[PDB]
Amino acid sequence: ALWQFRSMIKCAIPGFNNYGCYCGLGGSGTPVDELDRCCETHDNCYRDAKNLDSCKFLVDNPYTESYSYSCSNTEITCNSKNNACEAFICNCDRNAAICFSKAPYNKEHKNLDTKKYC
Ligand SMILES: C[C@H](CCC(=O)NCC(=O)O)[C@H]1CC[C@H]2[C@@H]3[C@H](O)C[C@@H]4C[C@H](O)CC[C@]4(C)[C@H]3CC[C@]12C
Ligand SMILES: [Ca+2]
Ligand SMILES: [Ca+2]
Ligand SMILES: [Ca+2]
Ligand SMILES: [Cl-]
Repeated sequence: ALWQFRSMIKCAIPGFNNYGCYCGLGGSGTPVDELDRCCETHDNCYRDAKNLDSCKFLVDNPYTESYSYSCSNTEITCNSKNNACEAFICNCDRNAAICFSKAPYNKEHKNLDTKKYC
């Protein structure tokens, strides 16, 4: 779920506002940087989750789906007991948290004017 995703991210990056063209609700145009590509990819991963013919989320939003995950040394692990739909969402969140961690944060992209540059 969305609240879990927040903690998963803090687990991958020990110690939020919109960013780029895709880090926020929705998104448009082209990603501005690597971190913004991490979000677009996440956006697209959720998009694929909805397309799963076997999965149907509450309010058609994957962010409502709660799964089970653990965190060791900044290492994220999705519980294998998660159902297929939950596993798919957990992995989208996981890859994104890792994608974020190894990505640069360009202050000039925080709260970007998506109406102009996206
Ligand atoms: C982990 C990164 C980086 C944070 C950061 O570097 N802050 C300043 C600093 O301390 O250096 C942040 C940048 C924009 C954030 C995203 C945006 O705030 C949009 C959205 C907000 C939701 O609460 C969580 C998911 C989601 C999709 C956030 C995931 C975390 C992101 C991708
Ligand atoms: Ca988005
Ligand atoms: Ca359902
Ligand atoms: Ca669930
Ligand atoms: Cl469901």
